[PDB]
Amino acid sequence: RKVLRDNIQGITKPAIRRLARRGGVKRISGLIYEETRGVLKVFLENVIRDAVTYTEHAKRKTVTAMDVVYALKRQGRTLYGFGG
Amino acid sequence: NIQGITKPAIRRLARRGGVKRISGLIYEETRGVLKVFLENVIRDAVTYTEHAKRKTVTAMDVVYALKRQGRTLYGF
Amino acid sequence: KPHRYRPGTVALREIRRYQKSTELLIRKLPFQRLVREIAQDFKTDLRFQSSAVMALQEACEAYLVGLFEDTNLCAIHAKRVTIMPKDIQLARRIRGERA
Amino acid sequence: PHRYRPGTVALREIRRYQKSTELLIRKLPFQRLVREIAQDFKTDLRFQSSAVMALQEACEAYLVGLFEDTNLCAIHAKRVTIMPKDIQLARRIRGER
Amino acid sequence: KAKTRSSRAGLQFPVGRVHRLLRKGNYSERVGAGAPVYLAAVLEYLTAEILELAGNAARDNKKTRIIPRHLQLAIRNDEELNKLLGRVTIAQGGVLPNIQAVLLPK
Amino acid sequence: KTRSSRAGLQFPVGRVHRLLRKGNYSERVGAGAPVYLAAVLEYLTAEILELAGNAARDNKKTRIIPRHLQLAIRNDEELNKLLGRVTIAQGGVLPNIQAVLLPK
Amino acid sequence: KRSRKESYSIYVYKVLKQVHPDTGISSKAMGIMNSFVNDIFERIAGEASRLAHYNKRSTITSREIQTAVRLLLPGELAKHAVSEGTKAVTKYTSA
Amino acid sequence: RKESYSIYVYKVLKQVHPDTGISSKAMGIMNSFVNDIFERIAGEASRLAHYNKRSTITSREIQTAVRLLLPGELAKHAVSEGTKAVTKYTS
DNA sequence: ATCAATATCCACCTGCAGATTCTACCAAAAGTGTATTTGGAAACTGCTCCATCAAAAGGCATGTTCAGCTGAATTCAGCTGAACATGCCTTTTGATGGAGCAGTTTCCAAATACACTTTTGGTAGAATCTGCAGGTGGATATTGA
DNA sequence: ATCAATATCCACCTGCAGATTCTACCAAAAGTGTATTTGGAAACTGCTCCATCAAAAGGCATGTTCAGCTGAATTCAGCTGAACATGCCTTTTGATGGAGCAGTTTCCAAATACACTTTTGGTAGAATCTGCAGGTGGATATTGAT
Ligand SMILES: [Mn+2]
Repeated sequence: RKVLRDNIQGITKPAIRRLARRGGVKRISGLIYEETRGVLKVFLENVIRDAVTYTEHAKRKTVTAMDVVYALKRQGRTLYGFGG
Repeated sequence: NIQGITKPAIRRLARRGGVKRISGLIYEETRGVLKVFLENVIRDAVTYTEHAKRKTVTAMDVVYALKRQGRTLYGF
Repeated sequence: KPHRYRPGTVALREIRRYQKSTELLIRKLPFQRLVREIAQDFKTDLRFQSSAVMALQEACEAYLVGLFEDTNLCAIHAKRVTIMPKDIQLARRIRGERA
Repeated sequence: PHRYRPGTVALREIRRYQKSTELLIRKLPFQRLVREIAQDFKTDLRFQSSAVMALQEACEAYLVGLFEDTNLCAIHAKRVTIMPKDIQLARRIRGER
Repeated sequence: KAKTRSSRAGLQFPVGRVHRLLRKGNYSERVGAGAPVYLAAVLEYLTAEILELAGNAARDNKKTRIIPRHLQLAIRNDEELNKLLGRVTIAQGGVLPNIQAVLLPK
Repeated sequence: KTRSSRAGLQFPVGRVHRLLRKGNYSERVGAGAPVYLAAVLEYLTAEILELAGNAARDNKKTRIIPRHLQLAIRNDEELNKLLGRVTIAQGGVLPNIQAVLLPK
Repeated sequence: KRSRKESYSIYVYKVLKQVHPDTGISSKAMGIMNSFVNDIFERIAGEASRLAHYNKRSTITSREIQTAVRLLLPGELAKHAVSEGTKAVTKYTSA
Repeated sequence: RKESYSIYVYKVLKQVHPDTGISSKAMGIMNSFVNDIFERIAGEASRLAHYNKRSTITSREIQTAVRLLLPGELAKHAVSEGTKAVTKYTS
């Protein structure tokens, strides 16, 4: 395929903006964008790590939605609508 | 009774907490939240005792209740 | 005129707008790449179910939207209307994510 | 006469307490408080002497903690005096309210 | 003839399923016969509560079909249901509109 | 001949295995599980005792008290993470004072 | 090679008609519903196991479910819960 | 009756710190720690089993659970000891 | 005090992607006939848990003084929001190949089930022991001059 | 920044009692030997679903301009909350005693568990429907310049 790298910049500024708006924020400092990305990247890592761990226990090469869900549950971030 | 929780005591608690300056309003306020803590912990605690049917609240009842509240406790 | 909207006016308009809709704010394709990149580093040659990537994106967006509200309250609390990393960092500190 | 400037003892207090682990709240008043609260839920209950400790340990531990968070909010607003306003935020952020 | 156990208790939810799921769940070694019904009833009720509040939301919005948004609103507007589902996130739920007091114009 | 000596552990493997059965955690308990868990529980204890020792030794006491334990748990980043939600009785807090509070 | 997985879908729907005959629910919303049911189901049963275990009981009585409900459900919702259950049980035993 | 891990913790304490001793209260704290972890590892382990439609908990299930519950070095060392004790026990 | 300027609102429109129904099998409740437990249900302890009752002594409540902390008001350098212009790339749509779940089967390696025999770990005394607790005597940290 | 005069901590010291740890032994478990069940690893292989790639296209992300107004800096002072010497009473604590009451037994009638056999109630395709998503337009604000 194609090598993947520095895709964390995929999370654009407008989009981070939009997420903040829905959060009710009217004014955003410029440093926010990069900081947000940082937090987002950490969230994903932690949740994907567990997720994939559930996948590794199953021996499946595919991460099902459940994997993600069980993962989120451990993280105390329960999700409704995908696998249970 | 909740007034048993004296102002100097609350001040002490805040110290251990790292506070240097306390508004005079905190106290009643520090008192209020406290009252709530027990209300929630004990309630669940007793429910456990009642299911048990005992007329005495073991140290254990509290532990179980604390865990349910997320505020886990060690040593009892 | 050219007709122009005073600063902050549009922001208020966006806030009302995005709060009403439920669609995902982050662009689907780029997120997916990010998710696949991060996951590739933990385990090589993994495969993701269409539904699995969505799940991840829903939780993320939800987390961030949520973090922003708290952050906003930290900004309002510091007398400022502008959110700042100083706020986000505090908010997570109180949340306990990383004291 | 000699008088300690304001805030000096405070810091002397802070350093002193963090060093000791003894509970700060007076035991009997507390136990009196606990029984009172317990009665609304159930009547003529009895508590293990140890049961009260657990309860007291938890509350002081929680209260001490709440203040740490309270301080950060007070510090964060450019102040050095914790206010009820700060306490509510910390709790609102925590999810308690 | 043949009667469903749920009908005996007059519930819509499947008591047989609830009982069997309790057995296979390893929650306990013995599952009383009253528990499955009791439980099954509790969920049915909670389901009706949630469905009720959503319905209106759908009508409030002039929709005859319940979508997630309505559920989120239902769950977040009611103080108690909110509490019960405080840690949860509904996919596509969006958020209760709310602009801070200070942020408004003047 | 204790199964624990076979695995070379101080903790009771039998206890853990009997505990796993009465726990309702699962239908059947593998033979390797008990030793593994038991084993893992041993190490963790080891880890915290060692650090408390230091705390104790550092404090000048030959006997460990809760404070030593709390000091040990909280100073270590990883142990803190694991027991973040837990609270030790008589643990007190680590001694920390905000920079700004200090005299300028 | 069918692979039939079950859901509370049928049951949620019946209940949807009871509260609002004219209203209907969507796929995405149904899923959410099933999750709610399942989540709550786990909380009560899991929390019920604790009661039983804490009291060295080998069986989960309909009674343990109730006590779990009190702890798990808040306020009026809890009260109604207990009411609907007991009703269901009392009716069941009496038949 | 009334069994505790108190006896076992002491032995472990002695290896690392022969010179040191532990108070009654601290012992209790240690027993609590052991129990929680025990419950925490077993719980998860159970879930791994259920999620995977397994009816039995292998040592592996205990391990995978350990990777989720413990972080970084604590996990690594923790996982090692388990496998090590198991490999030795089976021999 | 006006009013264009622009965005926001609400009802009408209408095929179609996403329900609602409609049906046939069959996985799993329901019905029955026994084979075990289970948790009560009276009796009874040994105890932890209330109750006083009784002195003293920290520890708490107060009224005082004023030091410096929080708020309010004034400013203005420039950070960040609102507009456009540009054209990149995320979306949409659909086609294929095939990696890799998953449903079946097959059956040993492993775990469960008793019947006993042994060894261990919890208790209650019995013989040590670290600290609590004061008690100097001496820099140390504060603060005013 | 010293000088000096308080008040504080702070090691060096040192005495017995509330704990710890060590003993001395007995039911409870754990370890064994046998004998059976059975869970799920290995071995196919049907066949969704996931990865990919090609194409057209407009939804939007980027960069740049400008300048409105927010964040940060200052300055001031009214007044809130620390530091304190004061005077007094509720918390300590310590038995002492009696008893409400956890905690044990020991049967056992009621409730569960099992083992098989019927019997529907669901679930997974199809055949049929129909809210409503995606547009269009006027009416209705809301804004921001004068
Ligand atoms: Mn990479």
